[PDB]
Amino acid sequence: MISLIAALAVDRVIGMENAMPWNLPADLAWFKRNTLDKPVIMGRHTWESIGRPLPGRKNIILSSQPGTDDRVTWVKSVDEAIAACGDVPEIMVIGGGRVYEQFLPKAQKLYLTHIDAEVEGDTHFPDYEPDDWESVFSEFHDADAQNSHSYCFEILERR
Ligand SMILES: NC(=O)C1=CN([C@@H]2O[C@H](COP(=O)(O)OP(=O)(O)OC[C@H]3O[C@@H](n4cnc5c(N)ncnc54)[C@H](OP(=O)(O)O)[C@@H]3O)[C@@H](O)[C@H]2O)C=CC1
Ligand SMILES: C[C@H]1CCc2c(N)nc(N)nc2C1
Ligand SMILES: [Ca+2]
Ligand SMILES: [Ca+2]
Ligand SMILES: [Cl-]
Repeated sequence: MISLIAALAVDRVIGMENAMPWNLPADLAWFKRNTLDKPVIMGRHTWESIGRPLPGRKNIILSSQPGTDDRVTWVKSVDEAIAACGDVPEIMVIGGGRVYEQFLPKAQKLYLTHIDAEVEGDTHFPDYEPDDWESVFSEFHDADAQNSHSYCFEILERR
């Protein structure tokens, strides 16, 4: 099973100048709980954006060029990335926009954080067909002293 996990601001904006411009510790905890002990696939720009390996997860980086860090696994295609995960119950695709576009048709599950934030970005999550996905989990949260926006954690399953 292939899953995508992403935090979406308004208009499906997911990034700006290689950053995710919002401060939501509750999203980092959600991201951590849903990806720990599962292989994570990311594009080279997301690898550079995160800046270091994610502990407790096999890190697989997509790049058309050779790798530049042996603390992680480097791959040159979507099928090679999936193969490098091995026989596991769930693969987590963690970004960015270009990597999401390629794995979306292969994915069975979406873990989305809908953030009520206005962000002028340069990266978007794919324009997924709403008819093809069913909501199986939704939990809304109002902003608090630690999280500057209201946000909703949603899990979608391919119909
Ligand atoms: N809000 C959220 O949940 C998240 C947001 N982001 C944001 O997304 C942005 C990064 O996204 P984006 O710019 O689209 O870049 P990506 O992170 O998707 O990386 C794209 C790079 O990955 C490599 N790649 C992708 N597909 C393949 C393939 N099939 N075969 C070989 N190599 C491949 C290429 O590297 P090369 O050029 O070396 O060939 C390409 O340039 C940042 O702003 C980041 O902050 C990222 C993760 C989560
Ligand atoms: C630290 C970043 C890493 C990538 C990521 C993602 N793919 N999905 C969600 N909901 N949050 C994050 C936080
Ligand atoms: Ca193979
Ligand atoms: Ca807001
Ligand atoms: Cl984490």
